[PDB]
Amino acid sequence: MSSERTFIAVKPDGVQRGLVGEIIARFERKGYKLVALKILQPTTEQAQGHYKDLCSKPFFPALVKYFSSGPIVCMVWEGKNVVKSGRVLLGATNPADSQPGTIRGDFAVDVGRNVCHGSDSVESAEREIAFWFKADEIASWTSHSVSQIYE
Amino acid sequence: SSERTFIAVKPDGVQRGLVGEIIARFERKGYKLVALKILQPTTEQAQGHYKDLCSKPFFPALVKYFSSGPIVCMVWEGKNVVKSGRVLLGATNPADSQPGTIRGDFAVDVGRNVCHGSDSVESAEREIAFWFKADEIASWTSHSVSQIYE
Amino acid sequence: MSSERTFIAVKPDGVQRGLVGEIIARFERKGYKLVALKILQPTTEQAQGHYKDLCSKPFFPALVKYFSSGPIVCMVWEGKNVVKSGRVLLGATNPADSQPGTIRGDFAVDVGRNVCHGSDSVESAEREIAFWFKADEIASWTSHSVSQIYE
Amino acid sequence: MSSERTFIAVKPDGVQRGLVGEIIARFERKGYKLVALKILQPTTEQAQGHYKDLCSKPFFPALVKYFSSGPIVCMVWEGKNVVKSGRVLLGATNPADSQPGTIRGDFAVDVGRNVCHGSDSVESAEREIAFWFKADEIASWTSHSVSQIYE
Amino acid sequence: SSERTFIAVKPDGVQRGLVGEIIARFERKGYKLVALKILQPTTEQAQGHYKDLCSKPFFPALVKYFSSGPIVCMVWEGKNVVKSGRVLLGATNPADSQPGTIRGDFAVDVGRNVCHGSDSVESAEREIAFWFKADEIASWTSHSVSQIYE
Amino acid sequence: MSSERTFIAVKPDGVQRGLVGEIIARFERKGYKLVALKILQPTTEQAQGHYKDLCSKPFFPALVKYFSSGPIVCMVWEGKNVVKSGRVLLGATNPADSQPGTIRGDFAVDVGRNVCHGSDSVESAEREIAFWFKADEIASWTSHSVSQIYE
Repeated sequence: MSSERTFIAVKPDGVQRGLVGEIIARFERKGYKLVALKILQPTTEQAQGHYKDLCSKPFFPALVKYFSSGPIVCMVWEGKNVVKSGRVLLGATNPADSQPGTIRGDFAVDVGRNVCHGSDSVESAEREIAFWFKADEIASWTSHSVSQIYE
Repeated sequence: SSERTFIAVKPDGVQRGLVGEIIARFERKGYKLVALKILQPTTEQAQGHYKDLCSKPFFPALVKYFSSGPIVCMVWEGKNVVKSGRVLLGATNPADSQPGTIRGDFAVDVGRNVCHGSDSVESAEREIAFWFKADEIASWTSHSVSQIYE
Repeated sequence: MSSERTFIAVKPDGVQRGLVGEIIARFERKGYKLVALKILQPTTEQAQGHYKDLCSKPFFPALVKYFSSGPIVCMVWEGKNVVKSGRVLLGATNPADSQPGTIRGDFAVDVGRNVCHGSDSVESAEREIAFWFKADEIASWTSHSVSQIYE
Repeated sequence: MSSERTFIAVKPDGVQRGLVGEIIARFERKGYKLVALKILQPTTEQAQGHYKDLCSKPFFPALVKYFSSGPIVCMVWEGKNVVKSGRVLLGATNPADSQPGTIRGDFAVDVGRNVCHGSDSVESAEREIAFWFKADEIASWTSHSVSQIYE
Repeated sequence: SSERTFIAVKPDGVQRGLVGEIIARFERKGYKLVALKILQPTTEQAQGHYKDLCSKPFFPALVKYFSSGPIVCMVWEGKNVVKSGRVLLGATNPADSQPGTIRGDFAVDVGRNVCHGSDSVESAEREIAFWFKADEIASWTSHSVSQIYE
Repeated sequence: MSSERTFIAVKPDGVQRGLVGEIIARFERKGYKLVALKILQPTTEQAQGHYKDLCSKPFFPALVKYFSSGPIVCMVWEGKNVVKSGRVLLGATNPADSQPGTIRGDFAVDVGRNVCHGSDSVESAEREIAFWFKADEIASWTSHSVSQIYE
C-alpha cells in the first residue's frame, strides 16, 4: 500500500506561471516522497503518446500542440493513497468546480489552462510513469520521517 | 470574459490587516485588478449599499457600522469572476465557510465577516457603478492572459 | 456563547514533524483566543484516560501506546463556536477524507498519524479541558481585537 | 511622530507580476496603517513630474516611458518611522544589492524592473503624497491595534 | 549541543496573534521545543524578570506593562540556539531590524517589540530556571536530529 | 548577460527535510527561469567527481559518503546575475552566519547539513552544469514574463 506511486505533471502554463515549487511543496508537506523528477519540452510524438486515449477527439491536435508548446515538469510521488491524495490536492479538473485550498482552486480558471495533471487511478499511474520515465530514473530511498507519517 | 465583480473589504477586514491577503488571493487565481480605493463610507453611501435591506430589522445599526471606518473597494475582471470571487471569499456565514477561503481562514461571526463579493453579474454591475466613476476603472491587458485563459 | 472553549492537542507526530506553530497560527488567524498551553509526554495512564470512550475498541491499545510515545502540545482555545470551528480547521479525522486547506488535508495521510486532536463536542471539551489543565493554568484575558471579530 | 506618512507605489512590472497584495500585506503585518489607495496608468506628464528630480539624467526618458506604460498602484501608509521602514521593507533600490526578506530581494532582478517605489525622505514623501492624492482622498482613521503597536 | 535558550512572546505579540508564527520559525530552523506555557505574569514575576533594571527610569511602568496580560514562555534546544534565536528575532530595536526576522517583519517601536530572547547562555539558564520547574521541561529526541545536526 | 546560468543542488538533508519545493519557489518568485531538473542518488564516483577540488582533504571521504547517502535534486537556473543572486538567496555557506530570509538562514544550523549548494562563480557554474547534465537535458524556452522581469 505505501509503495503506491502517482504521476504528476506541471503543464506548460503551470511552468510559465512559476508554480512548480508551490506544487512540489504541497506534496512534500502532505508527507509524500519524491522519487522522479525532470523538466522537458514534450515533442509532438511525446504529446500524442501521452494523450493516446484522446487521439480520436476533434480537439486532439490542439491539445497536442499546446502540451508540446513549452516545458512541463514530470514527477513521481510515492506513498500510501498517493493517487487519490494527489487528485484531491490538485482539485477538480475543471477549475470552475475546484475548491480553494487545492492547486486548481487557488491558481486556475480555465480547463485548458488548469496548471497540473495527476494520474486518475493506480492503473493509469503505472502507465504514465513508465511512459515518461525509464526504470533507472526512479530513485529508491527511505524517508527519515516515514514512521511519523505512516502507521 | 470581460466579466467583472465588486469586492469590498469591510471595516473589520481593514482593521484586522486583511486587505493585502485578499488582493493576493485574487491575483494568484489569475484575475485582473481594474479598480481600487479606500474610503470611509458616508451615511448615504452605506444606506445606498444596503438599500435592499431598508425594510429589514436593525437597518440603522448596519448603516452606522458600515460607515464607522474605512473599507477597501475593488473591481476584478476575468472569466467567471463573479462566481469564483464568491467561492474564494467562502460562505457568507463564517460558521459554514471552508478552510482555504477568506472567511474560512479568518472569520467567526456573520456580523464580522471581513469582506463582501457581488452575488451576480447584475449586482456586480450595480455595485461597480455605485462605488466607482468610469474613469477610475483601468483598462489594461495582463501579460499572462494567454497562460490563464483559453 | 463567546466564552465557549475547546481542547486541541498536537499529537506526537505533529510535534515530531514541526507542525506546532502552524497549528497555533491557524487558530490565531481565525480569531480565536489562546487561554492554556503546555508541552508534556502523556503517561500510559493519561493516554488511557484521554481515550476512555474508546476503551472497548481493538485499536485502543495502539492509540494509547502512540499517544504516550513522545511529547504532545496541549491547548485550550476560546471563542464563539470554537468547538465546531476547531474541528473544521483540523479537518476530517481520517486524513483520507480531509480537504486541502485543513490541517489534516494539508499535512496528514494515515489516521493513526493524524497530527492533532480537537474536542468533538462542548461536553467532550469540558471533560478534556478538566482532564489536562487545572483551573489556575487557564489564563483569563481580553483580546484587543474582540469587537473586530465578534459583533 | 506617529502621524508620519510615506508614499509607496507598485510600479507597472509589480502590478503585471501580481505583487500588489503581497506588498500591501507586508506593510499591514509590520503594523502600518493604510490611508490612501488607488490604481491608475500615469500619463507621460505625471511620470515626468514624479521623476522631476531626475530630469537631467540620461535614463530619465526610459524611466518615464516605463512608468507610464501601464497601471500602478499608489498608496499612502502612516505610522512611526514609516518612511525609513518603508524603504527597508522594499529593500535596496538596485535589486542586485537587495537582501532576501525584502520585496526587491525576494522578487526583483533588474533596477529598471524593481517592482515598487517608496519615498526616500519625509520631504520627498510630503511632495509625492501631494502630487498623487488630493486631501479628500486620504482617509483619517484609528487602528484598533494602535496601543499594541506603539507605546 | 544541548544548549537551550528562553524565548518569550511579550503581551503585544500575544495580543497581535504572533505566537504561532514565532514558534514556526524556530521549528523550521530545526530547533527543538522543550517547554511551553502561557500565563499573565504577576507583579512579582515581572519585577524578577526586569530585576537588572530596578534602578533604571520608569521601572514601575515596565513592571505594570509586562504584568498586564498573558505572555508565552518557551524553551528551545539545539546547537547555537542562543545566538541563532537572537538572529531570528532580529535587532531588539525594531527600527534597526532586518525584514525576514520577527521584529523586522512585525514591529515598529522598541516599547512594543513583540518578543524577547536570552542574550547569552548564562542569561538563558537564569531565565529558564525563573519561569519553569525542572519537570515542565520535556526530554525527547527529534527524529530529524541527524538531518539537522552534524 | 541574461543567458547566464547557475547550478543549484538540494543536498540529501534538504531532500529528507522536504525543502525541495520551497527552494524552487524562491528562485521562481525571484524571476529566474528553470532549465534543468532531476532527482538522483549520487554514486560514490559522482560524489568524488563533484568534490574533485577537495579530494586532498582529510574530510573528503566523509563528505563523499554523506553526499552519496541519498537523493539530491539538481537544478539549473537561467537569467541575468543568477550566479550571484543564487548565492544571495541561499545565504552564507555556514548557517551560523546566514541571515533570516535566506534558505540557510531560515532552515539550517550546521555547515555539514546546510541544505543546498549553489555555484560560487560563472566559471564554476559552467563546470557544475556540464558535470551533472548532458546538453540534451537543458530546456531552451522563453518565459512569457521576460519583459516584466528584465530591462
